[PDB]
Amino acid sequence: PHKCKECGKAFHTPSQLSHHQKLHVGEKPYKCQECGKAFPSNAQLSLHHRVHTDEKCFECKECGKAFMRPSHLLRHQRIHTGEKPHKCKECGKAFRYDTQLSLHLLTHAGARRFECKDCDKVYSCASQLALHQMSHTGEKPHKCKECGKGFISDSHLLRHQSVHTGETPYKCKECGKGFRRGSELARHQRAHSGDKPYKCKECGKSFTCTTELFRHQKVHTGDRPHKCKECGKAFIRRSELTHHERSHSGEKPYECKECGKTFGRGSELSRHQKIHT
DNA sequence: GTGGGCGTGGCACAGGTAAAAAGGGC
DNA sequence: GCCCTTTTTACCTGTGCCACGCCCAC
Ligand SMILES: [Mg+2]
Ligand SMILES: [Zn+2]
Ligand SMILES: [Zn+2]
Ligand SMILES: [Zn+2]
Ligand SMILES: [Zn+2]
Ligand SMILES: [Zn+2]
Ligand SMILES: [Zn+2]
Ligand SMILES: [Zn+2]
Ligand SMILES: [Zn+2]
Ligand SMILES: [Zn+2]
Ligand SMILES: [Zn+2]
Repeated sequence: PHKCKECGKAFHTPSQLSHHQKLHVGEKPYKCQECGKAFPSNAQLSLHHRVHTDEKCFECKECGKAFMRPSHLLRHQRIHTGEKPHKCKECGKAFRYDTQLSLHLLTHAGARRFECKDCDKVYSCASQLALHQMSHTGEKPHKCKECGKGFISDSHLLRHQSVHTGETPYKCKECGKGFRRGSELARHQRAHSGDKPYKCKECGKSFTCTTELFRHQKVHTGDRPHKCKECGKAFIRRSELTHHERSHSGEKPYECKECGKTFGRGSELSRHQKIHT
């Protein structure tokens, strides 16, 4: 047939596009209790909620979000039309937002520069400079009630609550497991299909996501940051050194309940215990 | 032949800044 | 609508758990 609206990937068959559109369904757990439309975050659902309010608003037809001013909606719609109406009058490069062009202008001469007093950061307006300057005074206005940790925004504070709640709203339809982030469900669903889009130029191995590719590459790079102060051996990961440190005291903290043998790391004990079972 | 030390794979994850995107006085 | 302000999401990379393949001691 053709492609998808959300992702846009071509499809040989219609049944392939439909079995693919169903993957978006798991990524959007915030469903409107009045019309069913679903969204990846409560913030975005709240944008959609305005269509059910008697107050005027301006809905985008293509994804059901609405705004309190027509100018907001029209600017927003450029995400769908792909228009880049703000052109650098000097080098010609085109951007979707005036805010993007403003930042880009610092790369050319004569821009208005908002330089940090205390480091080499520079910004295009005072509000951005001001927000950055909080990182020098240490002010983090949004504080977590459970642990006290401070955050730059209520969004970041919201996101961090996952450590206390364990909530996993993003559900896999094939196996049922839940995830804290839609991006991890996406990665998980790539693992189901063997869809490994990130490839290592040196050996060719493919991975489902950037972080697994990145750590893998350290084997080729020799990048072993954790060094043992006692014997000088280096490792890729903090927890190998941690286990190595143990190797020095000879502490085998894992013992088999059935036969009494002891092990240095839990995955040797765990492997050992399937000999019984 | 077997089992376990060893390094690294697979996985679900946090929290930082960069970037995108919504908000608003007039 | 301009001109920013303010909020929300993307991108990045280190993390610890157990699993897996390799290999040598036994
Ligand atoms: Mg400076
Ligand atoms: Zn799609
Ligand atoms: Zn609705
Ligand atoms: Zn839209
Ligand atoms: Zn330019
Ligand atoms: Zn600074
Ligand atoms: Zn907390
Ligand atoms: Zn699954
Ligand atoms: Zn490689
Ligand atoms: Zn050592
Ligand atoms: Zn045992």
